[PDB]
Amino acid sequence: QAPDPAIRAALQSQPSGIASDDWEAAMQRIMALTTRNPESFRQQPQANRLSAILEAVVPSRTNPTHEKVLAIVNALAENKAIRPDEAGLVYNALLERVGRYNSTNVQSNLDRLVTDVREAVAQRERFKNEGLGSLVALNAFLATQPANVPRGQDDYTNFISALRLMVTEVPQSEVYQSGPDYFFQTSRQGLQTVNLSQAFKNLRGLWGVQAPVGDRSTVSSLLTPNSRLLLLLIAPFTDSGSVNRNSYLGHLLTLYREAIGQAQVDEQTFQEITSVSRALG
Amino acid sequence: MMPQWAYMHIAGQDASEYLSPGLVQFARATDTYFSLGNKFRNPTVAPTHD
Amino acid sequence: EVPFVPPRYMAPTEGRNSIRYSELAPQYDTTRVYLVDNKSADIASLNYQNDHSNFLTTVVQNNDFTPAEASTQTINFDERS
Amino acid sequence: LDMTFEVDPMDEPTLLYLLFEVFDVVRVHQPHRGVIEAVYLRTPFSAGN
Amino acid sequence: SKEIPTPYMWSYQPQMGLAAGASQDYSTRMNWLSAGPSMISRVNGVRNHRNQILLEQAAVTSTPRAKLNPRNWPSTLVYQEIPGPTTVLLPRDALAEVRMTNSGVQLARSSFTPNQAYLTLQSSSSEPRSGGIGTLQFVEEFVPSVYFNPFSGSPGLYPDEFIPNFDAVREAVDGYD
Repeated sequence: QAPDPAIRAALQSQPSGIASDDWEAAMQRIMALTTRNPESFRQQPQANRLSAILEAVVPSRTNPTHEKVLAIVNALAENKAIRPDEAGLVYNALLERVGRYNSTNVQSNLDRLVTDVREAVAQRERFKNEGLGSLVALNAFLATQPANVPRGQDDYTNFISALRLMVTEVPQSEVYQSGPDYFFQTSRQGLQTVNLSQAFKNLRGLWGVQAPVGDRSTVSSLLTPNSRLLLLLIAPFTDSGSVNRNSYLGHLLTLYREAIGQAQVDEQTFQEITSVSRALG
Repeated sequence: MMPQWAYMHIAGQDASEYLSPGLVQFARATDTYFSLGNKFRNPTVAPTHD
Repeated sequence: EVPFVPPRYMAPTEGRNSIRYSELAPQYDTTRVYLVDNKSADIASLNYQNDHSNFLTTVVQNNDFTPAEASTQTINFDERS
Repeated sequence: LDMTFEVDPMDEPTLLYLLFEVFDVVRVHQPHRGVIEAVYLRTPFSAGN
Repeated sequence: SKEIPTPYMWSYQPQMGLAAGASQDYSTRMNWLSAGPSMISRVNGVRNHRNQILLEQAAVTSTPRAKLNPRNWPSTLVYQEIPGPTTVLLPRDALAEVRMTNSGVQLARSSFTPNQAYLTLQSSSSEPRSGGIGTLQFVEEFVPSVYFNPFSGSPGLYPDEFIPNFDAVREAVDGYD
């Protein structure tokens, strides 16, 4: 995950050993309460055994502002609001800004804001993992061509359901895209297998047309490879309404469900067959 | 004849239709500094039969 | 129990008593501004039709700016006071 | 900033004229019937508020 | 065209064992500019059939991975040579030779003593290798990539590691400077 921004501020702005913050532990070095080594503080030279007692009995007061602001800047960098190389001049720009107008009011709403940016950073990784930015884009695409109005059969409803299901499931965040004009599904973020989904202008006239089963090479064998790719991509989400004779589209789905099956059982038997991988036959 | 003419861009699709949409976006976004428009053919077919 | 140690804070640098100028730090509470017959030809370019009973001068005295260059700048007290 | 201009010699005294290009701007407020309040700025080469 | 794309051909970097980007198969292609509609359709069908066998072969032979062309390979994904144990047979009953020579004899399975010993050694390297990969793994990975609707998404999701000087660790391109 992306870390806690306030931890990553404190970790780079604060004392590495004992501070004038962790008073409770300093008063167990002093008083010999520390169960792991009681007599350690008793053996310090007077030169630092005595000044440590002073800072514990009358603590130094400090200004917390730089730790508040840096816990914002680290958050802005992680949320990608700013380039990481801007963090020194964004830190400075905020430090002068909040010092110029400094007050007890400002100091409180910096504190409010440090909690807010810490939560916003935790929320942003959820908002990338949940894929919602893709599910909204799919739900926008489904407004673009006749929703709930097929012609030859309503297996169109099952196929639309398989898109929503797939784009909810697939955890590399299959990206639905508005394009410049047409809507696209990218699948995996490395894009090799992108479908232009507004080019399911094929898969319009084909709902209900029965399979010409004896030979796939025939008059109605129309589909563009972009459309065959969409069928091959959704295939592991599709038994509902697609059984062979229900359409040529049903037949393609019954072949591609099993072609994916074949690919992953041939992987399971390839990674077996390649056992030696080196000369021995 | 037609794939020859659709491949040499004498007929068929516009540059706004055959180019990958990333390039079409890049073109629009940089067109006031460095203009890529003059580098792609747009066909303009006449209306034929009616 | 543990001791309570309240925080220190920086007084606001454009506070209600700040006395600002563009090229340097803000002064606070009081200063001096001086209205004196600066003779040099740069400011003499404003003296030409005048005499010491009615004259234009520069109050801005940042010594790396020539008096002409400095003359267009500004001293700028806090508007809340 | 340093600038060195090399120029052709002339028999008469002349001036190099420089324009440091800048944002010289004003904003004007009119909150009551009797008044007008102007805020000036000049971003490089400033002259205050 | 966007539906019958030409495959991207991955290159190899022998020092590293990493894929040096890719470019289309600009060196296996048939000129159809003097064919007619039926002859051209067979050229397309013959290229579609190719695009299928590439997508199929990648599914059967590739480690499934989130990042395309990773710049380091875990020791579990690399092919180690794992040679079996070495058993040596020791030339001397060394304890018998000291008691023998202390009694005054001199020397040049050793007939005065029956003893032998066989000593077995690990043979394989003491930590599993990780790094890049060898040419035999590289060709079972990195099958040609068929990019449909190429360059359609947002920048920052293009297949940038096709680019032969992209520094994939940090989304920047390796200059001369």
